[PDB]
Amino acid sequence: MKIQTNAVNVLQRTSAYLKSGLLKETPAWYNVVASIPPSTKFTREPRFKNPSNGHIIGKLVDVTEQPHANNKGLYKTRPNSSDKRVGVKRLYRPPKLTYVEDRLRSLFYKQHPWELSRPKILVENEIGDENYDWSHMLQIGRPLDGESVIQRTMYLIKTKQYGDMVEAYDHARYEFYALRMQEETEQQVALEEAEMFGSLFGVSAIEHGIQKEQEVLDVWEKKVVEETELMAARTSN
Amino acid sequence: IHVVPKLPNSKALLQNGVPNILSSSGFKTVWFDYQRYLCDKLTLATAGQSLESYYPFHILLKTAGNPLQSNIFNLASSIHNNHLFVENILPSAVEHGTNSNAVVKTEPSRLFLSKIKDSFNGSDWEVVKEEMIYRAENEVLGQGWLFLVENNEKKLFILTSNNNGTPYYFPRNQSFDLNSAISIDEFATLKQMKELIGKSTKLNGKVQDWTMPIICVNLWDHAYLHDYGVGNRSKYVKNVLDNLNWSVVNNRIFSGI
Amino acid sequence: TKKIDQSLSKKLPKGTIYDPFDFSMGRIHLDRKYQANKNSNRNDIMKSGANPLEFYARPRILSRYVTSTGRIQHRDITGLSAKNQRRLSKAIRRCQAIGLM
Amino acid sequence: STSLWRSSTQSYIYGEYKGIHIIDLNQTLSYLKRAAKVVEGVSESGGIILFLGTRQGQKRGLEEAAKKTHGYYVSTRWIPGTLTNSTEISGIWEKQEIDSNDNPTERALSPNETSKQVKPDLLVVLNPTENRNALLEAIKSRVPTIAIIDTDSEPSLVTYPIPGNDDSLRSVNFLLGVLARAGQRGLQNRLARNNE
Amino acid sequence: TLAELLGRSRIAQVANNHKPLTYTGKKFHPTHQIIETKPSTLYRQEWGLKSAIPSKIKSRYLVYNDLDTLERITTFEPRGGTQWNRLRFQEMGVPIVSNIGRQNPFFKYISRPEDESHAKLSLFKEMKGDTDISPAAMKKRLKKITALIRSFQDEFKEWLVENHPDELKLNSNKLEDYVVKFLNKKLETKTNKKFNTEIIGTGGLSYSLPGKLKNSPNGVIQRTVVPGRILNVVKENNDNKWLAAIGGFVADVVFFQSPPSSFNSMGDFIRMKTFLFEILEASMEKNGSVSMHARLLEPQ
Amino acid sequence: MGSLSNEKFFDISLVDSYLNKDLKNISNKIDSKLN
Amino acid sequence: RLNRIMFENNIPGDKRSQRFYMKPGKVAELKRSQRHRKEFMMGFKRLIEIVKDAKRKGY
Amino acid sequence: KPPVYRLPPLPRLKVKKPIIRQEANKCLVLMSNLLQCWSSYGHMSPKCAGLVTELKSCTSESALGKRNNVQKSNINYHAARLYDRINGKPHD
RNA sequence: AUAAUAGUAAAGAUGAAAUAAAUAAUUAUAAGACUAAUAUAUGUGAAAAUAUUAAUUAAAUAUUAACUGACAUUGAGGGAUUAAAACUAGAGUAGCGAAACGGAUUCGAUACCCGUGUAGUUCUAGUAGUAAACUAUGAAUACAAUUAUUUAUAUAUAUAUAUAUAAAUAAUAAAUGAAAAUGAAAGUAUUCCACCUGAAGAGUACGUUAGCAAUAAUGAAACUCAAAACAAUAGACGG
Ligand SMILES: [K+]
Ligand SMILES: [K+]
Ligand SMILES: [K+]
Ligand SMILES: [K+]
Ligand SMILES: [K+]
Ligand SMILES: [K+]
Ligand SMILES: [Mg+2]
Ligand SMILES: [Mg+2]
Ligand SMILES: [Mg+2]
Ligand SMILES: [Mg+2]
Ligand SMILES: [Mg+2]
Ligand SMILES: [Mg+2]
Ligand SMILES: [Mg+2]
Ligand SMILES: [Mg+2]
Ligand SMILES: [Mg+2]
Ligand SMILES: [Mg+2]
Ligand SMILES: [Mg+2]
Ligand SMILES: [Mg+2]
Ligand SMILES: [Mg+2]
Ligand SMILES: [Mg+2]
Ligand SMILES: [Mg+2]
Ligand SMILES: [Mg+2]
Ligand SMILES: [Mg+2]
Repeated sequence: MKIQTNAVNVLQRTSAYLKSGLLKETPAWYNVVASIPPSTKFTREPRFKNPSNGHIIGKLVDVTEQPHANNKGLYKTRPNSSDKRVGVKRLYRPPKLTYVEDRLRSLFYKQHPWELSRPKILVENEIGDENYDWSHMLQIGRPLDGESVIQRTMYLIKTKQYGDMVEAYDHARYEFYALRMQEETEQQVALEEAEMFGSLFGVSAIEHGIQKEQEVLDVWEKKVVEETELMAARTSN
Repeated sequence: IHVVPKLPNSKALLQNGVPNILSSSGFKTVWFDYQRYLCDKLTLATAGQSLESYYPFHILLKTAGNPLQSNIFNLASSIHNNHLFVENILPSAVEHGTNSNAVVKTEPSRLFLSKIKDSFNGSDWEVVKEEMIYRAENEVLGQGWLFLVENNEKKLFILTSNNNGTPYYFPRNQSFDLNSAISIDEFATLKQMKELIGKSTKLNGKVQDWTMPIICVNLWDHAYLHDYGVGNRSKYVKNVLDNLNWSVVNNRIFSGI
Repeated sequence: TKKIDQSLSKKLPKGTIYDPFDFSMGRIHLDRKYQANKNSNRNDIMKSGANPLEFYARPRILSRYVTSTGRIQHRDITGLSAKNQRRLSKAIRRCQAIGLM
Repeated sequence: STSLWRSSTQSYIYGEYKGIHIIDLNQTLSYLKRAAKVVEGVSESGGIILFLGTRQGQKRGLEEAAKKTHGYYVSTRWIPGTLTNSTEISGIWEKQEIDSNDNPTERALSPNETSKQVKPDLLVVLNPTENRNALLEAIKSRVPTIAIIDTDSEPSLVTYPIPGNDDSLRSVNFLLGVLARAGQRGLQNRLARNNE
Repeated sequence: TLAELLGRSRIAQVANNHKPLTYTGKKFHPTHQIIETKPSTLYRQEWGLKSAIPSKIKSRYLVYNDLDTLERITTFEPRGGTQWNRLRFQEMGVPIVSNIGRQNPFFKYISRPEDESHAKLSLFKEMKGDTDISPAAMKKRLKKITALIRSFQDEFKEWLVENHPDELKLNSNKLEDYVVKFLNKKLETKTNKKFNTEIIGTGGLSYSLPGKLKNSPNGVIQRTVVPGRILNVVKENNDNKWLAAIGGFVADVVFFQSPPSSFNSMGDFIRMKTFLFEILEASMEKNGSVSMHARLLEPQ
Repeated sequence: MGSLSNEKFFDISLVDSYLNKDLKNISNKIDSKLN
Repeated sequence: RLNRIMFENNIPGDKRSQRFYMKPGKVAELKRSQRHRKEFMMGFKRLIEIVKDAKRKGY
Repeated sequence: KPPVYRLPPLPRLKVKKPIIRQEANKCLVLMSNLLQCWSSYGHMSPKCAGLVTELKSCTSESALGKRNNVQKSNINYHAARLYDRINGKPHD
């Protein structure tokens, strides 16, 4: 769509109405808009760096910067075809944001498929309040989940305790297993201890599933019977 | 995040404890330490889940019927119960920190003493206190809670819980210790309760209970050991029931105005 | 009657997880709708990377991409890439001319 | 989605992530502050502020925003012609005279004064992509407008754009609330200068 | 900066997934991350995604692939039912055990080269574990590797004549052994598939350690009884065991001696009735499935 | 292995070492070491 | 079953199309139009499936 | 890889004759069975007694029973409502 | 088409009809032409064209390395190639099929439909250089906002996707336009060539050139008129 002109110039078109006398009274917005000018450039802006990984955009490596031979054993003495194509479009295309943590996150849930079954809440509370010390995995305010492992792994690589990402990741994974085992026992024991003191529960999870399966299996029984009788009539033909 | 509530006159509580019941060290254990311990564990259990936005009392009701959330229920029940106990044993609910008030003479109200006579066959408050001390010593072998509760029929009665047993929801009162032996009468009560829970049509298998606590006494080791010692929990319960804050206990009885 | 048509009952494999919905008729219909020969790739030589033109003297393999009368199947049915469809058709036509297909 | 990109918003984009464009919040904050000052100015000047949003769930935010700024809102449907054909649509409805404290003067209005077009001094649009009619009428009527501009929305159609997600009720209600409180402060400053 | 915050945002925490939301094959484990919204946010169609979820959705759990699409909709399915399968497994209190008696994957054990005696079995698994690899990208594992291995020729042309010269002058049966070890020794420093994507142990289904007994008011529980359903009225063809549906898992049920007479009577409607089962053991296979073995406890 | 390979179907390494006095200057080297 | 083979090998259609001669240009036009209609129907069905999916989710 | 086919801009998205599932009449299936029962066991055979009794009740008041399954498809209402949103058309 | 075989009395055709030991079936032999699916003319080719198989010869792609050092673009005249029909010779001739002769239809039927079917359609060697030979859009270069879908090359790995750069196609922004629409041109610019200047007369007459010929190229004027044409709009009508 064409860059519109009349929406940002209401003050100037109004000013012509007032100066000529076509409009007798100044509108209430008139003074407010005059003191706060609208932005009216609507230009495309170049970008020279990917904010996620700091990669520089718009830099050409000259042959003088590649004095040594390549992986093929050949020296570079002249620009190649790619070097001779204008790359202005890359300056204007929104950069693809990438993060190393994304690679680890995919790995964690590939190794632990059932961690996906633990519901995650995407609704944020207040990102600015998060005061986390990733020297330890547990944190007050956030659940223990795959993200706890990833942030712990990054802290280890950031503090240079471990050099390889794999080693830091493995170290964090074991800390995660220990915390997961202590919680699986606290829940089992809590249920056992309550039943031993006379706690009663209406429906268990296993019972809930049986009831839901019965509701479905009852409708399925009717339809099967109905469709096993239309077939008999239709086939009789 | 669940945080420990601020208590009125906290500077006095951290210096002279609760007069006639707990010392400064004893009160730091029961409230400043244990309440922090509970709230932190509750935050770790509930952070990242829908339960984080609910107050502990609402959490226990929501989780009362879920067997595998008992850990969350225990923490929520303990937190709510502990602040019910710390609230009625507190010198003054109003913050006389700048008023330096040292005259808080609270006595049972007329509505409370009228319901006591009606529900206890004319027994006096002093006699009922003796029954409460006896019930705690013979029904709670270990940790637990002592409550004076009111039901939907306007009758005050005494309920004791083992460990973290809620007074609000009878299926989770935990009033019978099944580790030891039970009489046929106790088994009948448990069997009758199970039948009531099975009559509910809700998919969550939950029943309606309108019981509400009036007095709460913490029978956990975090409240008495340091000041009374093993075996002296009956001297602790006697002091608590004799130095209750009746401005809070009277307000817990529904009047209807 | 103690019998149901196989088309009206779902047999849950062993080791798999299920939901209550898996016992409904919707699951039966949903499985029919989304029933595609996706396992062919692993059993489809021509979707593996081999050159179909190397099979011009192996009528048995080529006979898997023609109808009962010998009509070459359209790419919409074979699911091959343009190049493999082009090469496969040449292989079949060459095989027919040699006297093998 | 990057597939729905309107390249005229290129300057507002921070990058693309997970198949969607990320709006630059540094610019959103500067635009939001500028837009907020405009709402406050118009409110402090006694102008009519109309809040337009027709996506499901927006009514609650729209009604409270109008209430705390002494403004107006439309949550159901923008009648095409409300501003350009105001006499055939809005002439029948009742007007009133008010003092500097926004209290009804109670003076009966002559039929001449009750038929005159009452044009908004500022139009706020939560979902401009579905309110092209309202935006074009505001342009024709020289009414300054504020709107949330998503990556697929045309920035030049509004005087003061606010780059931001227009699909989430949380994002919309967060931005609407800020503008509504800005108006409230302007209203309170106008009522305060009258007292003293 | 905004980029740093975005990387740590809750949406970034969800790993990219384009697996079909409507899958009709065999399901062995969860494929999508369950998203949950609170009741208050559900009332306002807020899920923390890009756009509001339609008000028709009353469930508080969903799974999605794309935040937005060219169709101007979110790709999601309003279901969160794999969590109930995990919680029902927890209620059955059957720890997952290794049928091969392997070390527990969740403990940092001090392992030794007992299984490393198959260096030629797994060093070549990198090039031979190419079941589903492209015909030319897999062929790029032949020239790319050959150059890398061919760059160590000088190192192995000196080490072998300095550590085992006799073999070079007698037989190559031992030389081949020194070659397999050489590359591995020079590859352990390298990073070839340094990250292993294989499922680790249970995959998160259960973190329960075997050994603990279940105390109950009626004494210690010795046999776990769980309601279930028989799916087929005729044993699995070619197998001596029927199939049961217990707690969201399909198990192999072994009968004491005979099959109850309700089978023949019910016929193909046998799944309409609930039986009591005993869960003997639970194992984990490499595909990520759970091998649950049960026993049809019949009233006696 | 290259020149010092046991494969019946060897590569040009073996023929290169022969004409470069390597397979001979190593055979003597190994034999001298054995001495 | 035999009739199904005839229709899956287009035997009846081919026989009818061989009764009269058609100019090569006309043959090409008919082949182009038929392909377009086949492809158009596939695009139509793809859009209907999206509609049904969108309706199911409340859009 | 499965070839997606994208339509050009269209004046409408409509199914010419929306298919509907028309449940079979209960009285007609009863008549089709009784007629078959007479074909095998013979006309008036005692084996078809129940069929005759059921047929009489089904048709007693209306020869086609209480037909109350009439249905119309809503695909065209939704197709026209959602087409502009989901067609993937470029911006103006 | 012919022959054999048993087996018969109709067959064939059409809107319905009628004209000219069979038809059908199973074998055997001969001939000419054509090339089902795949298939999208996708692709390829300067265009015309090009889709049963193999071979021989020729040409054709991308990237990288090195090399030449403006050697380029366009192109009057000129040259080459150029569907179908046609023509000149020598073969071939199944099927199809101008014409011709018949049968029908019809008020009539020098037609549409049917029969018999000559040239032609086929091959070899030539002539000729015309088509709605069309994308009704000459070629080249620089440049401008998006999406989708394929294809190719390259890169990466936690190995099958992901990330890049081109090409093609589809839908578009801007721009352009009488509008329909065009969309990387029918946009922004540059360079070269061809061509046009109201309708009708007329691509005609005459002359010339070329051809075996049919013809092809080149190509007017007089008289007459105030017309003539395109896109789009609302109607009316439609066997
Ligand atoms: K072509
Ligand atoms: K020069
Ligand atoms: K030249
Ligand atoms: K020329
Ligand atoms: K002929
Ligand atoms: K030209
Ligand atoms: Mg939006
Ligand atoms: Mg014959
Ligand atoms: Mg063909
Ligand atoms: Mg083409
Ligand atoms: Mg030229
Ligand atoms: Mg042709
Ligand atoms: Mg001739
Ligand atoms: Mg005639
Ligand atoms: Mg005649
Ligand atoms: Mg004829
Ligand atoms: Mg020629
Ligand atoms: Mg001519
Ligand atoms: Mg011409
Ligand atoms: Mg042509
Ligand atoms: Mg050229
Ligand atoms: Mg001429
Ligand atoms: Mg026209």
